[PDB]
Amino acid sequence: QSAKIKLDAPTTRTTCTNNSFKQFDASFSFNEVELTKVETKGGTFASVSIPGAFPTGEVGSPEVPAVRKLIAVPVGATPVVRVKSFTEQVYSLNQYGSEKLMPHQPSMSKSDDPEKVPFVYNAAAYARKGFVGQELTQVEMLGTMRGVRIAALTINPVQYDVVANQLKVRNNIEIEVSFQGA
Amino acid sequence: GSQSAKIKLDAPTTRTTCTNNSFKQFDASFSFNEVELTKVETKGGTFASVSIPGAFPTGEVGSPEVPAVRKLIAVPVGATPVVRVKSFTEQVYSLNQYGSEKLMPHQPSMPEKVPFVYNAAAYARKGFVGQELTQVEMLGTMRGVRIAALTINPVQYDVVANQLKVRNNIEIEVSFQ
Repeated sequence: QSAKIKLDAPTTRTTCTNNSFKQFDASFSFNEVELTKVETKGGTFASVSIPGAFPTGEVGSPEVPAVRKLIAVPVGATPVVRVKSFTEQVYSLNQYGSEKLMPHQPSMSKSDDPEKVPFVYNAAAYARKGFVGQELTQVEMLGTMRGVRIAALTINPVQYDVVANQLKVRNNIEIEVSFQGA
Repeated sequence: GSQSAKIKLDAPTTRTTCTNNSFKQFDASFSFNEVELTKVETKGGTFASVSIPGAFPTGEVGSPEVPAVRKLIAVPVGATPVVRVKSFTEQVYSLNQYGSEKLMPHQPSMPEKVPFVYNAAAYARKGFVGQELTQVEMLGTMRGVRIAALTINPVQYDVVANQLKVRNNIEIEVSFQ
């Protein structure tokens, strides 16, 4: 079972338009978020995701979905993202259930019994008022693999107000990626 | 001879789209508005060089260079990416009207470290020569992320006829495991 919450875009689509050799435009749109109820050692929580996204957040704090795009970086270039535009809307989650977003759990240690792993829940973070989230865009050089320099372009469309149980979703995100060199 | 000849392709813009339906599957589309043809002076004579915006040169070393597009994708744990071609458009473009020079041969790497490589047998091959339209290669893992390279090969070349066969508006489905 899952609740589908419709967002202000007709489709979940990512586009890249190559406008020159050292520049491209990209656009990210999301038609919905999927909210699933998850049973845990700390209670029932909600888990919100977007198609092709991965969960992010500090260990013990509410998990939110982010999208990652991998790009090839030319030799001697630095990728620089410029945000052109986006839309933004708030979505109240209490109407679907009073459960808060699930807390982000630590990575699993291979030799551990999953049943005996202590559940991490930062009560102080769950009592903090106002919207919490990452910068909309991030660029990180990951390294070189088989002669290809790879960067990770991360898009963080979701902010969350745990006390109000509200999502703030940025959508129709238009960016320009420039490969700065000299 | 820096300014390229712009050959109009059968798509209004150079654009890549990814329509993410599920966590196990996404659709992608690749389109190209034009090919750029430049004349290049080399150790082995003057040759033509064809490119597409956002593409990189490919081909066997010593054989005609053709542009390909590479998309890097994150692969879920335990999954194998599998590509299915849904559709594409195709058109042939005669290059002799721009010049009789053939496409330049693909060089190994790159001042004088790398000698000039020219496979005369590759330049006598009749008919269209090129790679499969799509290829998937696991590159490895970097900072907890499994990375695959999805290569799209829109160009085939008939060196004797000096003609390009360009596949465009390429629609694919990528499924994980």
